[PDB]
Amino acid sequence: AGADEERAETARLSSFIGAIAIGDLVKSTLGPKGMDKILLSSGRDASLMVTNDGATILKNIGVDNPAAKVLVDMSRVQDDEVGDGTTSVTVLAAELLREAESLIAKKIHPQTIIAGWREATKAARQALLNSAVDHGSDEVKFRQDLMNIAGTTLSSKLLTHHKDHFTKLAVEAVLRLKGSGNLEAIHVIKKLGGSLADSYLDEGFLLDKKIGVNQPKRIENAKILIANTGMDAEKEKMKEKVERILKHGINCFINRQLIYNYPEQLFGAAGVMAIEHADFVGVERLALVTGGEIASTFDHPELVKLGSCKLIEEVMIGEDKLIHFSGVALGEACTIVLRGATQQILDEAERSLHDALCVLAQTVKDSRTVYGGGCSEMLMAHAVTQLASRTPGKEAVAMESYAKALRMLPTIIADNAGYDSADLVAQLRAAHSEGKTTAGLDMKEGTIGDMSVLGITESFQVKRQVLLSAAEAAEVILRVDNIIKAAPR
Amino acid sequence: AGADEERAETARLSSFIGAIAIGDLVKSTLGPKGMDKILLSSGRDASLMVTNDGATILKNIGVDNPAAKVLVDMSRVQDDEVGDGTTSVTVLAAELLREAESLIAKKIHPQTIIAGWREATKAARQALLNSAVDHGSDEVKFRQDLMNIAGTTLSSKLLTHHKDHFTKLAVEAVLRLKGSGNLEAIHVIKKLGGSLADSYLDEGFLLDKKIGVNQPKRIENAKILIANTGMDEKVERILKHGINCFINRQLIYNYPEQLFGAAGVMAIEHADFVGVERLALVTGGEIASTFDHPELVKLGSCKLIEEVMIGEDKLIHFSGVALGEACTIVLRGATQQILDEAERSLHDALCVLAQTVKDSRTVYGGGCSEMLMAHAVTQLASRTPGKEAVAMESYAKALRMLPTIIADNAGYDSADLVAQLRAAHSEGKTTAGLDMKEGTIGDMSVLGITESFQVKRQVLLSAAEAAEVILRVDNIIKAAPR
Amino acid sequence: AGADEERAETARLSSFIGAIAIGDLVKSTLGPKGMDKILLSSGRDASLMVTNDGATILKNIGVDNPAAKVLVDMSRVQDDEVGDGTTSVTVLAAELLREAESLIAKKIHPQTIIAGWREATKAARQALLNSAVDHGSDEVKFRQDLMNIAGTTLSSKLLTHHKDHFTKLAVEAVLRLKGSGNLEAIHVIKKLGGSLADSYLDEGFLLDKKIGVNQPKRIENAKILIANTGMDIEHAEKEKMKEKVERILKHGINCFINRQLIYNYPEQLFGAAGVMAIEHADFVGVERLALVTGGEIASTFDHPELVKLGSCKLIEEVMIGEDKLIHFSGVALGEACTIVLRGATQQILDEAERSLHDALCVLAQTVKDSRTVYGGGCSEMLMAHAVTQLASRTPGKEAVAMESYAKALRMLPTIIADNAGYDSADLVAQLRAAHSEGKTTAGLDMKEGTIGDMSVLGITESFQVKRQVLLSAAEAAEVILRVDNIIKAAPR
Repeated sequence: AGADEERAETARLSSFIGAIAIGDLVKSTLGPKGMDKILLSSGRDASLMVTNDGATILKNIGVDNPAAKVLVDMSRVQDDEVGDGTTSVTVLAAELLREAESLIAKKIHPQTIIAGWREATKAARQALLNSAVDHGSDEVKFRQDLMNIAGTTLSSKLLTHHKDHFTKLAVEAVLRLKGSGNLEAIHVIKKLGGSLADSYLDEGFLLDKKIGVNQPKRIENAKILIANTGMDAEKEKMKEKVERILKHGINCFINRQLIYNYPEQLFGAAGVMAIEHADFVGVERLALVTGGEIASTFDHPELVKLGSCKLIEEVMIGEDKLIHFSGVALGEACTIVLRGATQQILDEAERSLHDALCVLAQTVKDSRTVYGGGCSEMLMAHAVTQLASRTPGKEAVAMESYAKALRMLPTIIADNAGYDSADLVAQLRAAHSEGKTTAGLDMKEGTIGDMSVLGITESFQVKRQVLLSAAEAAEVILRVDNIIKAAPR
Repeated sequence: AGADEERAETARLSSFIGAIAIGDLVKSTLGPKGMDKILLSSGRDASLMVTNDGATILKNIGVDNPAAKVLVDMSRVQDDEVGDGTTSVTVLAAELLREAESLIAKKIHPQTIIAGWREATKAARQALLNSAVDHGSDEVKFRQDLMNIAGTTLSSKLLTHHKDHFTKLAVEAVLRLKGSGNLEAIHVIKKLGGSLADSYLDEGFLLDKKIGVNQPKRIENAKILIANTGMDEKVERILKHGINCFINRQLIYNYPEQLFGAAGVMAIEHADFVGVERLALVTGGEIASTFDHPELVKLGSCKLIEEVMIGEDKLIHFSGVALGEACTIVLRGATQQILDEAERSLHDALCVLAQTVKDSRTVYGGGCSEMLMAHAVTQLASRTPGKEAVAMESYAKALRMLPTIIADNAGYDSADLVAQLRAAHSEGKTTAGLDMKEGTIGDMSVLGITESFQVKRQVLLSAAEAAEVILRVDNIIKAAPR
Repeated sequence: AGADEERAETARLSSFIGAIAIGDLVKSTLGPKGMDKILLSSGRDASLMVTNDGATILKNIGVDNPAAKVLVDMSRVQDDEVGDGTTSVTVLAAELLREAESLIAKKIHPQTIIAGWREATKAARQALLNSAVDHGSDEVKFRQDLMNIAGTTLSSKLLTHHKDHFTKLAVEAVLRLKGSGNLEAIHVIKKLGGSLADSYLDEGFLLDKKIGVNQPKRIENAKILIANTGMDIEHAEKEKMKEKVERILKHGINCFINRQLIYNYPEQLFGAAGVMAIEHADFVGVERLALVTGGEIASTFDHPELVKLGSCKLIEEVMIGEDKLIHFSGVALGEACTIVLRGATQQILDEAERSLHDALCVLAQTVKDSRTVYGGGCSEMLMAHAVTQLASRTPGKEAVAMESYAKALRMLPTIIADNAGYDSADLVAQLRAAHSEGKTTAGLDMKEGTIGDMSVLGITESFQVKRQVLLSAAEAAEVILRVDNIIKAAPR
């Protein structure tokens, strides 16, 4: 008959239900002992996908009408900002909705209560001044570079047997990236072949193509040629390419498409390595790296093109054949390569590096971090309980509810571990209350322990953005009472 | 039929439903501007009954199968010990059940949570000590004797125009009681007569019975005779003793009646047993059996027994008891719905402040006690280990509703009230509380409203044990209306 | 949004039902006494098919909605390593699910229980150390080459009267193949027409194709040509003809094998030359054969002489009781050989195809491992006695999960006895007393109805079959229970 209409308490309920459904699935995926989840869907799915990253799975699908997709969409902007470690920001937003049950008892104006969000700003910043944070990584740093936050991101993920080693590698990659440049030229790829190292580092850019079985194994003081057009009377074509080639000393040719067979015989004898159907996206990054070139007709060699002469070679990774470009003069652009166990757990690493590279970039800019494993959450909770009573009252109603929202974070960490959640809460509050910031939830123990020995740390950046953002994501939904007058029909 | 057994959610549900149904009706009653309700029942009641006092209506009727009657039955023992004034204890027990729906999320063991009840006992003792109570009320006292708690008990009642004066009088009655002997021998009745005072204080015991048309009008240096067995030998035993009055708890045979008139002895036909039992303690007692009962077996006090006119109608008074352990109270009323209410109020008044001289401790009224207690209970949950804390912290916000109910009956918006209330209590001023006449927060002490320390200690334990018996135990349930 | 969302208990139920549904049909299959079972379906299913192999029927059809096909698919990779014996891996994986009902009562994180599988690895390798393991195959081996495990694999099979004889033959085949990296070029099929042997051994590799009715009847010291590209105005055609004849002649070419369609013109040429060619030869046959011959490089018609490697002994078309088949033989390599099965002509004949897969993998393993364990469930009861101690030994959560895994082993003795035709209850306790005492040889005797000496029977299971099954069962069960979501992901 018309538009979707909900009034008073019913409008509140739709938002309320969406938050509870998401929280139970996400809880098992938090901190150093999370659970892998496999998802099955019909049509245009073709099977099951398993994601250990909460943000990636929510973005992909809009299962039903109940509002949550827009809230979910927001987490990605956060991902660019800092994004991860462990997924948990979504869970905290969900918790605040449980409170609205006691609100009906309040019975007057729900938006006056919204002052809690005003309060949230005051409560949020008490964690952004208080704690113990850390002494931030000064720059490059020999051993404080990793085996810390990256490991924690990994710990919720099972592959952390071989994988924690990979995580250690990521900081080295960020160090070259470090300073004023921001994020550019990082694409990193993985393979179906297993090796103990499970990762190779490249000075320049990494591809995955071979000229053919024949051709010189290694090229040095290399000249690089990039052609927009394909190589696809015939002898005349052959000759133009060879005469221009020999004078230059051309060491490598890269073409973004199919390549005609005659050129291939020529390149092998000359001592020149060529690449068939190189993807266009890889090529654009390479141009910035080598100083660039103008890609025209076979006239394209000589001065219309600029070449970087350090080291280009093709080596066998272990199973799959790849080609290594390195020693770029520009230095601005670099490439990371990962190896793995070989199943799906490995593809997880594909998921992990994208998340890991950006967080580290923020780590150098922030120069501040906080203890992980929920150590940060309990300390703040002790401080916030005191605050509600102290404020006059309108302020107090609002302030106290926010404070108890912090409490199940310890619970969520412990619950996914496989230990009794209430028991965990009892011991945890006492250690934080005493004054030890290092102490936190230890999932491996089943109780609590020293977070620092683990080396688990969370970026200072994740805590400031979540606190301000959580209030805003929750506030929009709660602030508006009754939604009516819309449907197209 | 017969016995029943209960399953997971349904068992909890039966207890859960009982608490919510009773909370709403009792809710209007609390506070100075509470309102009366009238109930009619299924053929054993005879008519419409209106009771301002929450406890009286619940005791009289066992409406349905759900566990509530045993919870309800307990409130009267509380009344005996102290719990009266305004009904609040039942309300307090009832919202603890709401927390249980939240508790389903708490997937572990509900009984573990139960450990919270003596944690709560710690909370009761945490509450007691941590809250400035009072330092006044030395004994008898010129002005702190009342114009305090009785007035608040009365405040929830409309009568408080002429009636607040009556409440002040109640303390004089306790003043004569203080000493060694306990709380006993208090009886109150009302009469048809208009007066601004609306009461008189009487020294002796009030009774209203007469032997017959003939007999001496007044007896002097009276001896009292009590017989367990009915009249349905007497002169010979009587003359030697010098008996002046005979009291029998039952029907009296006609033949002896002629004898008593000529002798000059006043007898009482069908005297009620409750007055008689008290009397035995009063007169030194007697051994009540068959007609052998006279002389030494019985002891009789002997000041004066006479029939006196009390303003209007004629009444008989027993006074001048040698023992000194028992007394009686008589009230005269203008007549209205609220005067026999004094029956309700005096019974309650006696327990509230007799207790007050014994305690030497009281707390500020008008909800001053509840917000302060709420302020310090929140810290305590955090102070205690965390799973203990989860149960303890839920208890702490429970106290929040009392401030809201006090204000709500006043006529002022509840949201604003909660807000202004907490800031004054948090600051450290115990005297400050909810001033309903203001609609805001004010000085409770100026009002003169104070609560007996026992009402607060006793309510806490009574609520804890009563709440504990629910969540714990199965065997009940509810079905359909009327 | 056709996504399937499963909730805690419901999530177990889909999988729980899938495990129970498959368990009953597979159960009758195990032991010396088994049930044949045939299935009929509408739409591109002309007639009933009989499966004495739990694995074969499960792979062919994905009958219902509930997840189990991937679990089912996995059993075949097992088949490559060891496979057969009797179908027990699926049964054991399913039995673990039934005590999960007990787990709801426990009412804690289900994943905590998962520690039992790690516990299972301990149990899995104690299937080792609890065996004195035969002592010495001695490679090749005179008398105990077979009349052992193959017989057990076939004991459940209906054909055990005549067929136990062909099972015996299978080990001779493995002996030829020694250099025990299981199988290269081992291809055997069932053939029509009866014989007492019900099987024949060919020194070479079989096939089922002919060039044409005309051509020389047979070839000697034959050279083999294999072409990737097909043989597929007249004067232009003749040149194509000439290239093929001019260089074919120098070699002395006796046989040509091409995988795909063959052009008609060369066919006349081959007959006069004295060369036998094969039209549309199957690719799978061709490279295994190539391993046998010495591996050629297949290019364009330049392919003759050296770029082709031809082994020469005897290539001929030989009448085999029935039809008439093409046989390649006398391979120099010796590494790869072919066994040809024959039968009366029974659906049960199709049994041999199953049996073959079963025969090849276990025997190859038996020679490399030089270790094996007693069959008939001897291994299973002994392991069960040890695991009971483990449950009591470990505190709290670990004992509950370890204990449940331990009782799972108890059911296998019951299934072994149940298919026998004897009372299962009596069998279980008598069995436990002999294993507890310390006799590894003692085990379930299905014909006996009671417990007996397994070694006399000759039934033994490869050391690999026991270590891998136990690890595999754990992983198969873990993929479901371990993960509590199963929802969303795919734009639409």
